[PDB]
Amino acid sequence: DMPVERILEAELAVEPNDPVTNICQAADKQLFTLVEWAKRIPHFSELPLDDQVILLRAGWNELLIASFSHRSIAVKDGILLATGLHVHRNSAHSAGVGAIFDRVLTELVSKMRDMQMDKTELGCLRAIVLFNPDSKGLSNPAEVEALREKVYASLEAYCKHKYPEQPGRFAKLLLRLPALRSIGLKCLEHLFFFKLIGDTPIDTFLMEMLEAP
Amino acid sequence: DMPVERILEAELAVEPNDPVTNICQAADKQLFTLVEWAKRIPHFSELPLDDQVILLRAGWNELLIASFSHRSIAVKDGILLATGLHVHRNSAHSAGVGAIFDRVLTELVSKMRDMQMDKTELGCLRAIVLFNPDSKGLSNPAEVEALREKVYASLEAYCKHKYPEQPGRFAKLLLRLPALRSIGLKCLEHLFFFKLIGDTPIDTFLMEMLEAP
Amino acid sequence: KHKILHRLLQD
Amino acid sequence: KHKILHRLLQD
Ligand SMILES: C[C@H](CCC[C@@H](C)CC(=O)O)CC[C@H]1[C@@H](C)CC=CC1(C)C
Ligand SMILES: C[C@H](CCC[C@@H](C)CC(=O)O)CC[C@H]1[C@@H](C)CC=CC1(C)C
Repeated sequence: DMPVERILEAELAVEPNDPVTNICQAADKQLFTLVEWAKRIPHFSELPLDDQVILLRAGWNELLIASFSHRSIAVKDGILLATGLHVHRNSAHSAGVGAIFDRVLTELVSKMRDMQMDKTELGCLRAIVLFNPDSKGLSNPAEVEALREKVYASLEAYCKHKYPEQPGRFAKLLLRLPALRSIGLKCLEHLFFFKLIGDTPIDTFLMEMLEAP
Repeated sequence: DMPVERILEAELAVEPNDPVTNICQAADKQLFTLVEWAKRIPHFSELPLDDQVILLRAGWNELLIASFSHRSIAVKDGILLATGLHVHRNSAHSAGVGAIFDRVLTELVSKMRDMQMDKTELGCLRAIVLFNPDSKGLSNPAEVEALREKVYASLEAYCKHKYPEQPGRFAKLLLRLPALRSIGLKCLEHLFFFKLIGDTPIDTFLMEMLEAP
Repeated sequence: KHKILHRLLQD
Repeated sequence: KHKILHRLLQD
């Protein structure tokens, strides 16, 4: 009913001077791809359209950060954008965003790397993020909670079967979500500042995500 | 090595006009009690003193929010402070902090209530929060990560044994942590504003927690 | 309100 | 730096 194979298929289907400008341009492009990803997650497109909107508006930044982070696992001290460009921490630091960039590396990329988080696992974590029953305005929170439950049930089964010798693996994956939440919130604060101050071109879809609410 | 019984004992050992003023006064008082709690968590006092400081400075707000939230489980649409005072959502709304108060109720208290989160579970979640290996400046992150691992291992065992008919319970508990992280961050923003604007007396220990870094 | 997202999600 | 916390944690 929530087959990890479909979740993996979703990940696979979507696979590809100022670093802030380059990252923001890439985020705008990846927001289109994000919508196509979400549609491939079982039961998401059967939700009411307004709830699909709520979930993507609530989760886009965590979903995109998870994706580039896992893509960056083999990169030394940097990230790999979907555009193929590598951004090193030195460049982020020299642009005034070293602190948040270092959190990304230390709390997400290195940890994904250290445990060899696989694409099924990444896919499931993202699906958990997508199905966030705390998102405000949801027509039926319980339905989304139920979908989240089916995803983590499937993830645990996957982990226990694929990595039986690591009984804490499942918990380890779920315990990267508070870091992801914190990092996503900080990235949003930054984006709102770039918008306010005018220091960075912000493309239309990214801009829409920054619109009220 | 990380007995849930010791964790429960820690919880039990510590059990007790402007709602913002009343909440801040209570938070200041509970920060003293927090230190005494942390000392009762196995292996915490054996950490280097500087790391104990880092962990408590990084986690105090999430730890205090978890505590009042679980204390408030039987309260209708409000919270119960350690001072014994009940604060209703109507009062929070009329003080300009209704939004964050409602997140607390909807994302934490009601959810703790709905699943009947017990004190051992609360205690373990708080111990996970306390042992946050992502805290910056830690002399030995790996050691703290190891302690976090022992706590969640013990929690899962506890859950599987106490509630065998709820195989998703463990995941359900861990998946309240991203909400707790988000709510704690927002509460800090509020506190920094109250400090900036001068609208609320802030006592010495709370004030110290708001000091740099 | 959120016109790009709605359009992409429709179909 | 963080004088109250250090004092409470000591012993
Ligand atoms: C919130 C976005 C989403 C990024 C997704 C792309 C990397 C898309 C892709 O190429 O996979 C990143 C924001 C950060 C941060 C991480 C780098 C430094 C400052 C920001 C600019 C604030
Ligand atoms: C961060 C603190 C910690 C509270 C602990 C006490 C409730 C202690 C106790 O009595 O258990 C709460 C902060 C919030 C919020 C929740 C209520 C409305 C605005 C704030 C004032 C910003």
